[PDB]
Amino acid sequence: DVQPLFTSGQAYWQFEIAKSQANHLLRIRSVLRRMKAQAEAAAQ
Amino acid sequence: SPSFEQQFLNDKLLGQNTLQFTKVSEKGTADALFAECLESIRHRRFKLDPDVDNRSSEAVEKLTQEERAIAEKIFQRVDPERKIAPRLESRGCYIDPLWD
Amino acid sequence: KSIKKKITGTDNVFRHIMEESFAVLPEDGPEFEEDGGVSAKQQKSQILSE
Amino acid sequence: TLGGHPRRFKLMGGRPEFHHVDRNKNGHIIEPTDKFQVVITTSKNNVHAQVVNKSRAYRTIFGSFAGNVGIRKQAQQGTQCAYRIGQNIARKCRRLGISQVEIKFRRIMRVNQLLQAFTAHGLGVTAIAHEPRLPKCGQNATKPRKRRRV
Amino acid sequence: PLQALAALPVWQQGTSPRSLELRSVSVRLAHAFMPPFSTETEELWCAYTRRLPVQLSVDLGLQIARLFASRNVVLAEAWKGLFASMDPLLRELRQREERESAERFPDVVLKLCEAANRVRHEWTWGTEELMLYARRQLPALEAPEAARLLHALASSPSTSESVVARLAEAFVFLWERDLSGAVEPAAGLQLLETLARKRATERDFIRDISRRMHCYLHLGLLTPFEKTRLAVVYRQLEFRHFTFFRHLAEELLQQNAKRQRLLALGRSEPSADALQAARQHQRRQRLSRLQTGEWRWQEYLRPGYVMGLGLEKDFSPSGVILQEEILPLVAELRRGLRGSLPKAFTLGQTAVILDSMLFLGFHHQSRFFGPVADVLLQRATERGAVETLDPQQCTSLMVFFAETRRQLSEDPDDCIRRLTERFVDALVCEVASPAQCLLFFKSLVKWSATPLLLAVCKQLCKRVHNFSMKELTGMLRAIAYVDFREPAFFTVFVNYLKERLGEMQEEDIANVTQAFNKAKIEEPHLFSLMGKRYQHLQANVMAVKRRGVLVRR
RNA sequence: GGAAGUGUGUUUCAAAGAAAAAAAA
Repeated sequence: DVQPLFTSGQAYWQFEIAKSQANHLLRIRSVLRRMKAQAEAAAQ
Repeated sequence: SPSFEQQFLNDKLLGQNTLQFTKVSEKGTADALFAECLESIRHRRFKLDPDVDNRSSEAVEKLTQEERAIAEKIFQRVDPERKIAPRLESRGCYIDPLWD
Repeated sequence: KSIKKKITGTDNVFRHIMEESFAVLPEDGPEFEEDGGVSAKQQKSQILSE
Repeated sequence: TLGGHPRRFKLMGGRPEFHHVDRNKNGHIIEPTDKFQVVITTSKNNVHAQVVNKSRAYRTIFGSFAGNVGIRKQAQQGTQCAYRIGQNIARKCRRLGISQVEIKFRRIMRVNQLLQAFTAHGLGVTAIAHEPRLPKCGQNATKPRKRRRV
Repeated sequence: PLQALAALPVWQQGTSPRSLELRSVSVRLAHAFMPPFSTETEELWCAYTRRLPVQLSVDLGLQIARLFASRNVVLAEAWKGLFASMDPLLRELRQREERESAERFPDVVLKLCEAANRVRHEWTWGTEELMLYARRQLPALEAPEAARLLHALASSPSTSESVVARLAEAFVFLWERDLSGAVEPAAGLQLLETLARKRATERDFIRDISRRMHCYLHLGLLTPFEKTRLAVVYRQLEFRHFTFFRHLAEELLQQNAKRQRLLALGRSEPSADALQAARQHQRRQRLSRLQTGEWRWQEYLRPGYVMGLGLEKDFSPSGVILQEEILPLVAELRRGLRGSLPKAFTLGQTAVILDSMLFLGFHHQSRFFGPVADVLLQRATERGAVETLDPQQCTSLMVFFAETRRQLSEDPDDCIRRLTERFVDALVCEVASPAQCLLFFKSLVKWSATPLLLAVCKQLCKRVHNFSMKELTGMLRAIAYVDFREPAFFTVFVNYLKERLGEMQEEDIANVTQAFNKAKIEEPHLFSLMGKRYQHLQANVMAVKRRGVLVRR
């Protein structure tokens, strides 16, 4: 919830890029685990 | 167990840029042993990970177009001879390694 | 290219240099380094281990 | 009011189209692999258009002008004359077998009419070049003509 | 003749297993006895195929297709009837497999398409079905099955290059590591061939496969067949590898040097061409025991035969060490470098290799081509060698002579004439493809710049739908520049060209105008239409005098 | 040297041209 403070705008640029990449990876991982759960339920 | 680089980073766009996050250590060193232990423990905890940890939020416009123009002008003034770019390789200069 | 507008009789010194280079670096070898230049080496020196 | 050059019409030797044009060693005016350029020289009183085969060392094939299209005296200054010359060039190009041409000119005045006639009559244009050949030495290296009306 | 076809058990109408077995035995004996399809044997094949709407089995259809592929049965009616009678069986198998999931159909269709490609006949329906199967199930197939399907699709002449390239890109993305780590020479060569045949851009994968093949060659576990195939595929890819071709040239030179060393002395070894001829004679004897140039044509059309490389079975690994001197030509070594930052070739194979070198341009920017060209000239001018050659090998030799016009020390006019006669025999007997034929004719015209021709002209007249405007116009120019002056033979094609106005490029119109200006033939409508086509094609290019071409397209 | 092409280091034309308009084929 609380994010750091930097001395240059380069740092915020890269921080935002990293945030976006992490969120996309989170969406992919959540979808993969949902598919995992669906497959497990179908198998059982 | 193919890694992310083994799986997806062989594509053109995906394979173009590939940052390094950890130092590479040759097999047979304390750093390598600790990295192996961390990887094993992290994989096991990924197995025993909950759902809340993979929550993601919808993507939205980070900046308005006018704000993007202002940011571009300020970055250009900061580096008037070079072109503005996210130099993620030079990242360590701007963001401390501990807060990457 | 036209024979009356091109340059002929010149040495292919660059091709000779490439052919001799093949000796030190095999032609069937990597084209770049693990760290690709000044920026990559800066990243290597500025990334911590575990 | 024949709509053509009176003297060429009168002296036409049996009227074989392109009878007086020198031909290649193969007996053809145009090779199937030749490109064509229309050079237009415009002025207040007349427009001279020359179609040239680029492959044959930029050799003139045929040309047209106000007299050739049948326009005399003051009528040569209007846009109708320029459009008529353009139409004549396009029609003769179609007859010969020329479809695509490259346009070249020095003065841009009275060239829009020729271009419009080409487009209307189907003479496609692949490129346009304005070659004014402006002085690169001075303005009075050779004293130009006196200004009219003192 | 005609006794075998009269006596074979062909007269039995029914769906009985006895009928099927008798048909299978009849086709087995047909394979054993019947000669290759050619000018000499036409009526025999026509009647046999017409007699063979009809009820067939999977095995019987596969045998029929294989027999047609082996014997070069290019008659359209035969394939039309075969596919008409095969459609029911394939549809039934498709429905059976669909219902089971909700032999094998893909395997059978792929084999039929392979036979059609071998005979150069196009099966649009089968190719489209294979394309749909590839687009639908590519991830399902394992690496070898996917490689085989991609190779077949690429070999097909109508498959879209963009789609094939996209499928190849997906295949590479899926299986780049396993193949690049451990792939046998045959699989790697097939991968390279399928990439080249459709111009797929896979630079890194191509380089890695080339590195592994070069490691094989350095270790000496590669046959002359495989080396020639590598040279051909690199020529197709425009892969201008320097050390590899230098290594091949050095191998040829050292082979010739040892040949001369032992020929000077009392004891010498038999020639590679002699061994090949002996093996061909042995195979002819084997065929006769089991039962003009039929005995050679069957050998060339055997299933394991490749046009420019002979029969794959004769050639074996060159040897662990072949070059005494350090060779001009591994993953661990690549990693180390990145971290550290510091048994004999044939005459036709040599001709093909030097043709590849000429295409890549080594003859100009190289120092190891002149001696090998002299060696090839010496080995080719000899009598007898030219007679036993493939159409593609003859084309390679003709290209070699035409390109090294001046470099030739002697004038092998007799050798060129004998090669031309051999190739013309192949062309009239239908073993020569139009691609191999236009190159040969153009090469001969180039060499000459600075009956047999009637047979060539008649073959061209009868086979007009086999090739594209490229080949048609290029041969029309080549014949005229050889000297034909046949108003009929030239005015025949005027209407054909008018009809196929659209498919003519700048090269095509150039060839046509050259031909019809050398032949002294007038066709105002032809010339006018061709001129309009040329104008339209060049409308998307602008250039200025003394400044070259500025903008293209 | 002009104009082009790509199995090439290839081909073609070539040391001034131009002598109604509008059409048919």
